[PDB]
Amino acid sequence: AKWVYKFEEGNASMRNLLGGKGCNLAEMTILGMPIPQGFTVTTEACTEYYNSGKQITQEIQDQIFEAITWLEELNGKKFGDTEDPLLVSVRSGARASMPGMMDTILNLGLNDVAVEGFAKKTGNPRFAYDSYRRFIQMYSDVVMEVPKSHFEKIIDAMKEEKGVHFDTDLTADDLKELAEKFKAVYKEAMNGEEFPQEPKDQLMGAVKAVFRSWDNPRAIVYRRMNDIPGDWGTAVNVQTMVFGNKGETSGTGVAFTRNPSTGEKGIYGEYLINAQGEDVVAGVRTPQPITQLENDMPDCYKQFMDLAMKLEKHFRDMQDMEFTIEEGKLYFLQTRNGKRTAPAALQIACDLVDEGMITEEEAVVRIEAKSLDQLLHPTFNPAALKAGEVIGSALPASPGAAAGKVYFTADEAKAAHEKGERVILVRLETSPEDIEGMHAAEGILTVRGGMTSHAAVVARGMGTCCVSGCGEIKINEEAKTFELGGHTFAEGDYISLDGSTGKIYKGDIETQEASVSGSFERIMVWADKFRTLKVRTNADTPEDTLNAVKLGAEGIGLCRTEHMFFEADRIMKIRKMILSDSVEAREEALNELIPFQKGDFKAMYKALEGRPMTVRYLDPPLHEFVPHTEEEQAELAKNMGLTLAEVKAKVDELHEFNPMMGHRGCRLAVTYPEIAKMQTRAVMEAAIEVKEETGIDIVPEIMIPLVGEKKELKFVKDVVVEVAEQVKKEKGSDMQYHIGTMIEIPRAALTADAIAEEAEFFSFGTNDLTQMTFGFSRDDAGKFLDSYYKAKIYESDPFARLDQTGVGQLVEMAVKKGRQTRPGLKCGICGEHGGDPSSVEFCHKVGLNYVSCSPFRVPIARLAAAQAALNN
Amino acid sequence: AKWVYKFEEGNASMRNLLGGKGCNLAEMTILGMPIPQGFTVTTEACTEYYNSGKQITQEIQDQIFEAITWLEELNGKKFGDTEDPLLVSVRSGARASMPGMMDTILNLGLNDVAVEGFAKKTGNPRFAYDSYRRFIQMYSDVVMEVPKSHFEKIIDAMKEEKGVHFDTDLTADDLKELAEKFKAVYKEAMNGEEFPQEPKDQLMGAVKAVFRSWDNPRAIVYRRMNDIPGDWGTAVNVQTMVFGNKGETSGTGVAFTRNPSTGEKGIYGEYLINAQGEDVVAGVRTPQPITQLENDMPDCYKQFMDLAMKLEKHFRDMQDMEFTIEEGKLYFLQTRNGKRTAPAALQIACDLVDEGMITEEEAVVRIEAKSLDQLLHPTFNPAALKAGEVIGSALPASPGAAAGKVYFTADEAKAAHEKGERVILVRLETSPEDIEGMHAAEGILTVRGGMTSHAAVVARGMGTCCVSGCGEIKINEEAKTFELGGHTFAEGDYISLDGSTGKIYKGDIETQEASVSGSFERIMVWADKFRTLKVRTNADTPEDTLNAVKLGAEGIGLCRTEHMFFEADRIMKIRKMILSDSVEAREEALNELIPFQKGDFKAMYKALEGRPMTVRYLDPPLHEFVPHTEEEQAELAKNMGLTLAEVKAKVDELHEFNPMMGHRGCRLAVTYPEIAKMQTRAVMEAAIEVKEETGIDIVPEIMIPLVGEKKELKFVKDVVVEVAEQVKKEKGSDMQYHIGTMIEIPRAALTADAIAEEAEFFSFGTNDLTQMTFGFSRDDAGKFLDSYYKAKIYESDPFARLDQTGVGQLVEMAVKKGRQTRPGLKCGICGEHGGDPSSVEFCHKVGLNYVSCSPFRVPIARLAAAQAALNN
Ligand SMILES: O=C(O)C(=O)CP(=O)(O)O
Ligand SMILES: O=C(O)C(=O)CP(=O)(O)O
Ligand SMILES: [Mg+2]
Ligand SMILES: [Mg+2]
Repeated sequence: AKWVYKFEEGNASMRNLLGGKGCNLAEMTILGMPIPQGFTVTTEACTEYYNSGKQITQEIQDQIFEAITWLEELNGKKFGDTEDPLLVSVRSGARASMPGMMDTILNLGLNDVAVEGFAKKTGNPRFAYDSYRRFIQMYSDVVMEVPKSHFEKIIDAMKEEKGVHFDTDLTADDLKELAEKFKAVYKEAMNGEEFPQEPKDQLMGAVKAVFRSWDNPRAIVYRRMNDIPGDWGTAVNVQTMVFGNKGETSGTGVAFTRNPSTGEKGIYGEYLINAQGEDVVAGVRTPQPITQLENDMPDCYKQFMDLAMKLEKHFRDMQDMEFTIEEGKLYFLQTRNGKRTAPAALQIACDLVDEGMITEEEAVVRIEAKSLDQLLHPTFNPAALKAGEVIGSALPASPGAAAGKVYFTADEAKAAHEKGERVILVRLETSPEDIEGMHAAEGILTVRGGMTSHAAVVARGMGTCCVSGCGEIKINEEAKTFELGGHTFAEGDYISLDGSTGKIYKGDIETQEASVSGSFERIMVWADKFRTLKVRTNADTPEDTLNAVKLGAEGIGLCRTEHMFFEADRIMKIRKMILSDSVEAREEALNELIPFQKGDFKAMYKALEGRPMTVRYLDPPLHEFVPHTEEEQAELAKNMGLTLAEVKAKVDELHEFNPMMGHRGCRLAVTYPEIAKMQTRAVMEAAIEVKEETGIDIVPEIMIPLVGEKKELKFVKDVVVEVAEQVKKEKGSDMQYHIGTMIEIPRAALTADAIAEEAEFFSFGTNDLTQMTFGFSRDDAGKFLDSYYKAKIYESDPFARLDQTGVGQLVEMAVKKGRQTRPGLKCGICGEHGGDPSSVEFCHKVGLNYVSCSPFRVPIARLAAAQAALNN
Repeated sequence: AKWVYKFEEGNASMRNLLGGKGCNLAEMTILGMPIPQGFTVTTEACTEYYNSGKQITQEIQDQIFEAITWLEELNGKKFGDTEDPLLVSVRSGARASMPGMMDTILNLGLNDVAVEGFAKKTGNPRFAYDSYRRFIQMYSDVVMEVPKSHFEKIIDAMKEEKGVHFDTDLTADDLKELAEKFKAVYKEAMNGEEFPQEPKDQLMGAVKAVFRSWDNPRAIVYRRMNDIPGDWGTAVNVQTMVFGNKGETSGTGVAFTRNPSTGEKGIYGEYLINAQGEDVVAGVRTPQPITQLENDMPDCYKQFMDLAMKLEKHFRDMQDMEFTIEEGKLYFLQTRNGKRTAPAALQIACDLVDEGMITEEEAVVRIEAKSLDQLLHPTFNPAALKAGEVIGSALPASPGAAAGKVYFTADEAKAAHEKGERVILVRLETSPEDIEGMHAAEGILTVRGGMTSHAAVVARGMGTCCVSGCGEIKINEEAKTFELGGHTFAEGDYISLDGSTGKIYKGDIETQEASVSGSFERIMVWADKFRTLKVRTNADTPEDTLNAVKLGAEGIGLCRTEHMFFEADRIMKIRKMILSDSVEAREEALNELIPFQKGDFKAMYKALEGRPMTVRYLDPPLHEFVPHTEEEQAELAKNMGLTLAEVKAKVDELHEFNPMMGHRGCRLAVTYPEIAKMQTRAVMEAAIEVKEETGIDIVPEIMIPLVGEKKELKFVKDVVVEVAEQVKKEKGSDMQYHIGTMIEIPRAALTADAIAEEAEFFSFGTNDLTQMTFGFSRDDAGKFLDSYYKAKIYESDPFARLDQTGVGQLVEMAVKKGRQTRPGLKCGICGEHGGDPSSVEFCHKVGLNYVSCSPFRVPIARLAAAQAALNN
């Protein structure tokens, strides 16, 4: 029992039960705002709908109808009544906001007779039939899936016959006619079934459609891109209708109390006089900037601006609002903390702080850590842009430099992107169904629609460039081409877009590295202030190190050493070592590498200036270094005075069934200690030296990969220590160094307390750990991961987001057991997860000392790290 | 009386009397630091030296010698005594720090006999003669002006004979010999006079040389580039010597408690074992990074690091220090708040704030507003730099992208720059004498010398790129060429330098617009927080407006309108107007301009979004718009069906003796009201429109230039109001607008109360005001301004720095009288002065409402504005 709540019965706290929209309608109601009345069917009733074989239980329906009685009475109007009908809107909303992915049905309750009593009661038939044909369309769209196309097609016919230019120029007779044409569609696509004439059937149809939709392939895919758990469900909000299409003193709009693309304080958005939401979003009649409404209706604007600032001070954050003016009276229909780009969240959280509205803690905790990846998106190269051939212009909906090949359907764009092409989605407008392809594109270019069109809002969300409403464009879906300014563009052709200026360019404009907004540096100073995790970087070179330190990296959590062996002037040393038959010949071969590698390391220690650096010993099997090309093998043979066949028999001998789990890492160091001794001499000779040259202290961190047994790490640790002590004696050095291990083999975590007896520190290599915990290679996982996503078996990609429940158990355990034998054991993480907020939060919570990610992701972890401290 | 103070007798407060160095030695002494003892001859004794015909008065000498007795006793050694001599250093220092411009003489007191007693008393003759030959050189340099060259030449001979590689490898016999060769120089350049053998003559000679030097052409020029008043004088510090050349456990160094180029926290600098200051600065023996000393002498380093952090916490700012270790004992010789680049001052003031050391007020007030011009210096274009042909590398002393033509003497570089060439000064090392040319160069490239060499420190000061110590270079002063890496560079050849990486490039590398450091945005938020002046920008286009708003411009204080008449598609309209003979023909001609100008203004109001914008009416005389080329006149005649002679007679008729003070501005609007009516119709039609399109309110600000009489402004104001009211009626607009005036004719300030009866706001055009107050055109002022600088008649350029005493009187008065007739009179400033800190402080103090400067200077005024509030 208790599946439905009146707006008055809830608040912003009951969000999990009401959903964002529901809890926000309740909250605004509580504040006494001109919020039309209604009720919310809870997220729990959604789960219940799912636990009852995808059917509305008897009790929920009783309660829906029961609340509808409550509305009828409040209003003095019978729901869908043939005489003076009560009409309602039905709007779906889950705990997490999903702008552009949810559903809205306006004017529900209308039928062949309720519309006449409606036209009679309002004395405005054009208005009654306008609403009824709007409901027929939205209901067919939302409840079934008749493509808006079939309706727009019908309305376009009628306007392009009655010799009309806008929807606004249609007769009540035309609308009356259109409504019959629209109903013919829903029927002419429903096994002959006719449009539901009963208001209750309409309401239950809309309700089950919302729940049903929660499991649409598009909602699934979307929730994973946004880390929304599927079991959250969605609530359904039912509200008494207010109409912005009753006439000239009526309208509807969508506003942001601050710019969601820049963060700049002030009202932002659009509206339309005489219209319903759909129209604004669709932009057929070009939306007016919200500021112009003060021109049209100063009075409602004054009231709206006050209510908007009251909503921002109250939620203590920028608000995304929706309102409708009905014959001169203002109503608010929604408000939610507005989605925004990274630049925007920083700028805003900083103004909110400076005005006394929120604390620095509230500001840091508020920002979506993941979005900071946007801050480093390459921006355009001024010279290049300047010489760029502007071919058109429009609304800069979402910021960013996009340059890519054009496609005309999300699927074609998503696919092209898979094949490694930068893409540009060009559409009349986008819809929920285009989501994945929108996620695959560099940028989005739309023909119609403004700042609050689907593409605009979904892109601000993704942090993806979008120029929308470029009415100059003429799309040719049939031929996959479009005409703008100077030419006709065919699929594949490059074009660039500047979502900051709204400018469109012919060709592929050059871009360079983004800089960094103050307020970025400010949030970072606030982030560093509360975070306890240190943040290190995965950097293999001097240049990546600087950029990384330049972003707050406090050192290096993973310096791979493979390139020091793979590079052109190196490869032959290891090949010669591989093809030798003597431990002495293996040594001489290896030793030739010392000058080159000691050089790489010096250069890293120079760039580091005392910061630490965890150096990873050789990770791949030997087979990776030998030539695979019969020709390349030929030449290896010629260089080492061997027969091609002899080389071939060596390459064949090094071959493995599963390279991922073969003779490599520590196991390779065990059979061939020479390799580690050599890497150790290169590391220590470089440190000592750079240290005698700068006076800046260094404490090398040597890390052994692919370890699963204490004694296994000890065999290698002993080799390295002997060489490090030797190099120290040759150079009269007191330098300290620490030899630790990677924890990336499940056994290593399970026996970490034993491993900790030898390892002076642990680094969690979570790509491997996850591969071995889950039992699969990332590279082969593609042929099924997707079926897993589609089927809901996984809601997150394990390679990108740390699997807390499983792999997370091994990381917690490793740290705990490791510290039982070595209390001050320092623990870091350097697999891909180290830069993922939730992953960085789990690490903070289980005690890691630091996380480590690629240069450009450092700000994300710094911010993630601070939130983890604050939130825990 | 009281011309000399012991270190113990003063403190950091007595700076004006002691000078920076003097007051700092006193302060460190007060803190009980290992500061060798001494006394300071005050800045007042310098003035006294000047008021006595440039002679040391009898009383000052008595007091100098008197203090020297105090030292002798403290030390138990007689000043210059033949047996156990007391030796002292003499160091000049004024109230304002002038790094690289002051004087230092070490080992003063040595003579032919005191050096033997010195060698005897220390049992180290090599050490005694080393010091004596150092004193001979420095004294000849400093007191006379024998070029270091004549000595380095002599020492190079001797080393390149005794087959030696360093100064350190010279025998006491060699030094004994060298000292005689050095003395021969001072004599062989002094009318046969021999080197002063009397310690007292040496001390008085050094003292008078310091005062004398305060009036050196190079000190003058330097003080103006740095706004140091000449009457401040300089003090002379006399200190008991500590020697870092006594041996292997002796040394000398210069450190910064934080990086003065980046601001990065931590010790920065260099030193040399067995040497005296000179050596470090000169970098013959490449200076060691200060961090390496912990390797050589951990004990003195530990003590030095503690003392350094005690000096920073105490002065509560980054410290520039100088120390000497004498046979294992550490002494500090100087400390001063360190000079630094803009990036560095921000970063630092921000860390100091975050550590609790200084308040945000103390941080803002501390930064040198003028230096922010550095923050917008174009930086290199990554692609360009990447493809750049690195030809050499060295120490990145001072940050910045420099690209220019190379020169080998400051004078050649300064001159070349006058002719508009970007320049690159390449020198073995720089000296005080190269200052102006260093000020003319894009960058500085030196052969020897490190982070604390002359070029390095003076450039950090100027905010100019410098790569120093590139020992690979081979300069050919004689042929004006240098060999580096791949080639031989000849005068004029382009080369670029990256003072951030120390890299040197062949050719002219492309640069783009700088970005902006957080901590910049942070100081700005702190600056805006305390500043009361608003800051507007001098911007004539959409693009300059954005950049300007992008930097904190709160609108526009001057939108010139000339280009709207000069541009290619405009010029003929005004030419036709000029050549018409009818007020009706003048109108029709003018009116053709309205669509083009209304267009420029719309675009400005679009970019402005409600910010204000003071629009300046047509400023130049008519003669400026007519063709001056007989050919161009020919074509004007052909276009207007006139004879070339007729056009010529019009151009001749519009000619003026002095265009600066002719028929223009308001006077032109009086005779030809048409012009202002037209500009008014373009302004108001654009505002109303952009306002009907955005709903964003606009309140046009129309400003009349070159006004000196109430009734004169009223004649024009009446014309504009009639047209503005008319345009408002044609468009049904309630738009408000304000008509004000420029105050740039002295009469206008003198009668400002009358002017204020008509003008709704005043803008101070200080280029004009200053021209008319001083009675000269800036363009012709060059043939004497310099003689004025050189002669001290002016210490500041009046066109760049507001003349407070004179022109400032007219600005104060204008505001005061203006507000007697119109209390809320809004006052701004838009001449060049609006972006000069001191100029912006005077404005704040006399009540302006806002200052207005070019886009890129806005941060300077924002910061200047905040300091003005805080400091007043
Ligand atoms: O995650 C791991 O197991 C790592 O070794 C780090 P990498 O895979 O990026 O080298
Ligand atoms: O300073 C003045 O007098 C001005 O009119 C501003 P400008 O000279 O830069 O136009
Ligand atoms: Mg691994
Ligand atoms: Mg002027």
